[PDB]
Amino acid sequence: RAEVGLVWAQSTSGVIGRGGDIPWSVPEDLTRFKEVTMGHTVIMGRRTWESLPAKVRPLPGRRNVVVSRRPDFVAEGARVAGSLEAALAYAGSDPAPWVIGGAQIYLLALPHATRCEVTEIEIDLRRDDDDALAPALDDSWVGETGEWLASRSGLRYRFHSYRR
Ligand SMILES: NC(=O)C1=CN([C@@H]2O[C@H](COP(=O)(O)OP(=O)(O)OC[C@H]3O[C@@H](n4cnc5c(N)ncnc54)[C@H](OP(=O)(O)O)[C@@H]3O)[C@@H](O)[C@H]2O)C=CC1
Ligand SMILES: CCOc1ccc(OCC)c(NCc2cnc3nc(N)nc(N)c3c2C)c1
Repeated sequence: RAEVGLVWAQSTSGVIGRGGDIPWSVPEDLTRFKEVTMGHTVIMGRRTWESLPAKVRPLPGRRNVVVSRRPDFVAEGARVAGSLEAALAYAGSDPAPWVIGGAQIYLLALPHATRCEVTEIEIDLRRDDDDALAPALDDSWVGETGEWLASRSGLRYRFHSYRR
């Protein structure tokens, strides 16, 4: 009944995070992310929660769920869950909960997911051993890809939407 989605931005090289942060600024991607997730449950790993800017934590108008192995973790204004299955239970009757990162939580959620919304960013980031990486999609997914677009930031980006 519920369609579980994943939403992320990556470099063409597959990087989603570096130094505990996102290593670009593409406002158009932030706009997309906001539009995808407004009004829905958003599920995220503990590190992603801690990486959010304090002026958007918890994310407004969304039910925030934070996944940790530590049931005692305190996340003000969010629900803490000990597994993806527990996180999805907190979504309740939300028809389209979203998993919003990071690398570890995407891999946990991927086998439950039926939708992925991906932003690809043309930025010269050579992937390093400590980088947080995007999940790889297999042949079960079918996608449509939008045109490359020029950002007001100067970078080129494009949107992909995958379903199965
Ligand atoms: N470009 C993008 O679209 C986005 C990028 N980011 C970036 O990604 C990075 C964060 O990713 P990552 O470091 O992988 O961290 P995650 O956000 O995936 O958080 C990982 C944490 O999740 C919990 N966890 C992992 N596996 C399990 C499990 N099996 N059961 C219960 N809890 C589990 C643990 O919390 P605990 O240690 O408390 O037990 C672990 O430390 C940052 O750089 C961030 O900026 C984040 C979101 C989107
Ligand atoms: C509702 C506002 O959300 C955010 C605002 C600003 C932010 O950082 C500023 C440096 C945010 N950071 C996390 C974040 C940023 N961009 C993203 N882009 C995409 N496409 N998907 C995400 N999951 C995703 C996430 C989780 C999220």
